[PDB]
Amino acid sequence: MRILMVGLDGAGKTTVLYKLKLGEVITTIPTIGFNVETVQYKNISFTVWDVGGQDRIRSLWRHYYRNTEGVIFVVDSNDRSRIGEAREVMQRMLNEDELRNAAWLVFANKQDLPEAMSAAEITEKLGLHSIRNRPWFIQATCATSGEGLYEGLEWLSNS
Amino acid sequence: HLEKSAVLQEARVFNETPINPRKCAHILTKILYLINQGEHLGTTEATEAFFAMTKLFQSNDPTLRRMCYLTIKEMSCIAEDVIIVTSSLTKDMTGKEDNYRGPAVRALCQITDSTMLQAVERYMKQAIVDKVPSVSSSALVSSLHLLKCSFDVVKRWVNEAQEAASSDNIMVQYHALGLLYHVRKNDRLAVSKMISKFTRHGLKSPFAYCMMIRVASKQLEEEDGSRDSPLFDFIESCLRNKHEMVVYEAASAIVNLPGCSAKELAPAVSVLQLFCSSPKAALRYAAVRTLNKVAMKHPSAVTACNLDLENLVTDSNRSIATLAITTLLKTGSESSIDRLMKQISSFMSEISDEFKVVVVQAISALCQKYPRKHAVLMNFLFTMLREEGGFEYKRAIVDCIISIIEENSESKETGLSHLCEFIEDCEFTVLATRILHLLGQEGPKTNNPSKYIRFIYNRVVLEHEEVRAGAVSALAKFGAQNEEMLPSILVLLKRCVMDDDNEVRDRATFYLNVLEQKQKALNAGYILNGLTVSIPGLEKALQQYTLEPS
Amino acid sequence: LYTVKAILILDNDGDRLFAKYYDDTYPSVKEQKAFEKNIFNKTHRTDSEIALLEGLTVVYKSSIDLYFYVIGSSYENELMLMAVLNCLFDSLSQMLRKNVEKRALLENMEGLFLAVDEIVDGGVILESDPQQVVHRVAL
Repeated sequence: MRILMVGLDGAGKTTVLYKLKLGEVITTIPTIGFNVETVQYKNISFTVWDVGGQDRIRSLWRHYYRNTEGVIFVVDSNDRSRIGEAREVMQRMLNEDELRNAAWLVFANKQDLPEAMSAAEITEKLGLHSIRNRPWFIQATCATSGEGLYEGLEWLSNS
Repeated sequence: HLEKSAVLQEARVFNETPINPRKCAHILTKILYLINQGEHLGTTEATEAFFAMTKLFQSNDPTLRRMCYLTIKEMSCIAEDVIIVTSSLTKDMTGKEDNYRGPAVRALCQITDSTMLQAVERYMKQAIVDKVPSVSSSALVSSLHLLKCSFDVVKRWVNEAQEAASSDNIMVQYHALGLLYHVRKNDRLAVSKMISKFTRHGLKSPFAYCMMIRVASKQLEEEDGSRDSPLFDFIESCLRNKHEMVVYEAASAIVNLPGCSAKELAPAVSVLQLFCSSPKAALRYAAVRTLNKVAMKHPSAVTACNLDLENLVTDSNRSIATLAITTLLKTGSESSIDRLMKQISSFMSEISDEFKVVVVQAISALCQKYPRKHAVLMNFLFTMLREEGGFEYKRAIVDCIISIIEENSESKETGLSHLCEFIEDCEFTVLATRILHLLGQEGPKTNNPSKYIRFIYNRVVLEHEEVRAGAVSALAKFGAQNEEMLPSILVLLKRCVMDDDNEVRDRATFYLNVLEQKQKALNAGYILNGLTVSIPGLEKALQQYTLEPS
Repeated sequence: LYTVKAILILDNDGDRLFAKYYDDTYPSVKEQKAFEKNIFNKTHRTDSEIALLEGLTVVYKSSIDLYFYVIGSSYENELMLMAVLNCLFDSLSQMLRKNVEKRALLENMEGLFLAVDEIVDGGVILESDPQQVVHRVAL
């Protein structure tokens, strides 16, 4: 299974990936580029493309769209200023023809932080209810603990 | 072999999910083949192929890694959004094995620009110090490329670069010292410190010696602070290692511009250093030479002479014979000229085609360059006119004529006149233009102009426009300078030849009308001797020098 | 830093089976091929370790249907250049698993491309050890 994981910078995309691959919480640098890794979960081998979220790189995601079976969209639940921006990025991503049938999994992340928005709140802000054309799911996660990560891999594998 | 479009296109699958190291590596090989076989990539498909390949860097296979380095460098400039490949190259570069190490630094650094410079530095510092020549040399050449993008990053590497310099391993040293000289330079003195450190040493690295000789060739006496001598204890002034190229480079500079003076075990003022290497095989070519030497090329010239002169005469092989002429030319000088001229006379007999033109030019050219009299030069210039009769050209008419009017003019015209007896219209536009121009300009009283006129009259009929036009205008000037001449001008110009052709007519109508009709204030003014259209330098001799041993 | 101007391995016409240009003076096919034809015409049908063409020492060798080239400076000699040319012949032979002919080169176009890039790098002599090149390259 081919997976594209994106989201704004600092959402926790690489932390998620290497928690999944190494069972370890690594010390990230901003990703100017991608990381690509293969992860085994329950007889599925997920090839995850973690593509950096800062602006220059954001402009490049479209090259990773093609062949994508599922999309992990990571959100920093503690950052309320950038939630609209996330909504804007994700909405036009939903309009992409190469992403047309891909399974849509939102991770509301850093759920560990006291003022993190809830997954329900995030669902309203991102406009997730309005997707009728394909599968979507939202999952509260904490990438450092590992909470919600495998519930994500589970949902994804049931595409 | 291949089609560039199909191969550039099918590469786009990498960009999606398929990575298949075998298939992609093949497709890459094909790209390298399109360039190698000689083809030009199409930009859209190239740009697409480049973004696709970066995915392929995930799979670490030594052949796929290799394909990827050559292909990204070739496709780098005819591609967009190339920046993504830097990370992948660093990942590869730190991976231990020469296949990755050396080839990656080179591919990475080529794509790398001043922003990216910072990233490659840790990996670069690790790769430069290597006494494993691939990694270190690739990293050293890589640093040279990077001096452009950003100087400062490269400069920090001077310590790692120096560290490589201390190897006696040929590559690691050649690259290390060569690169260092370029890098650390902020003033002469800091580079000079780098050179003195290696300088006292008897290397077994010929390439390092050579690259360094060049830095060294000028007198440096500030190497590592200061020192009391231009000294180079590495062959430049020394002859610690014998090997005919290094020996030649060193010997020609040192002799009359000491990098150090002569030592019993290392001649460096005396002519010797070249000469002991001089009898040899194909190898001889460096050895046999000269250039400069104490106090002249001539005492030097005698040693080597047996070698240069026998090959030059015997070998009608182009490859040997050329080395033999260059070597003769090198052992040459003012003195040598007697000898050089007989040999060059002889040489055309071995290779005679262009080489013929060159020897008849050379014997004249050498006489002008090295004085055996200016007259003899003209006499050689006659022999050139005789032998070739057509590989003289237009530039020759101007150069021969200008040169000639220094002394030769009355003779030259006369010689020319005789020379014109040759061949009526195969002699070319140029000879006719030379006898015509000279007979016009001198206005012979040395011989009767009537032979000259009769000779030129026939040539014009069947030869090109430019000479026939030349002939009318010359005649007009010839009229203005000498009154006597006017009757011949009239028989010639009424003819369908010297006037009334095409270009010849237009010029003639003007030139004629000014002589015939008009005051000749203009005609008089116009002839100041009846000189050429331009006065250049003496073009032939340099031309001839390179042209002969080609 | 510069010794080698270019490396060419040419069929017995001077046409490009291969050339890889360690000069920036030939990138376009027309001119890369012209160069190749130029060097092959002088040097060929007189085998020695010396040729002088274009004011540059050209060192060359031959095989059954190829002539192999290093072009370098003429302030040097054949022997310095020859060390590159010997590496070029040798390394291709050991790499391809067959001596340099048009057939070996064509047989493995990839081994040939990679092997030559290790020998010369932008006109500097990167490598000159045949053994080193061959291990360094993977077919």
